Amino acid sequence: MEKLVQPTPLLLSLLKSAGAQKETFTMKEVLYHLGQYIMAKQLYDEKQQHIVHCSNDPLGELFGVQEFSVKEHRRIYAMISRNLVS
Ligand SMILES: CC1=N[C@@](C)(c2ccc(Cl)cc2)[C@@](C)(c2ccc(Cl)cc2)N1C(=O)N1CCN(CCCS(C)(=O)=O)CC1
Repeated sequence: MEKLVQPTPLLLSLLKSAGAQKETFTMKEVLYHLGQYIMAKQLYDEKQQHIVHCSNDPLGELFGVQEFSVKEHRRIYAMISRNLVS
């Protein structure tokens, strides 16, 4: 079986805000809902479509960054791991 992960309170609140309805997830599911949140809040750069702007959004505090690229997968996994129950 795939390992299920357990978001800490802030990340959990974001994921539910995007439509998640449980407390544990596969990493694929966490990433899906995070992607939905980003799309819904229109955080993508208009011209460089892989760039996500967080400086005006609570996601910035959650991840601890001002911008990131969706191509930086190791970085995104790291940002999520800091917000999982160990
Ligand atoms: C762009 C994109 N890549 C994904 C698959 C991704 C999977 C894993 C990892 Cl580590 C990183 C990225 C994902 C799911 C995502 C997931 C999490 C985050 Cl933080 C951002 C994006 N994603 C996504 O949600 N979207 C939103 C933007 N859409 C843009 C479509 C427009 S077009 C012209 O390209 O058809 C499609 C992809």
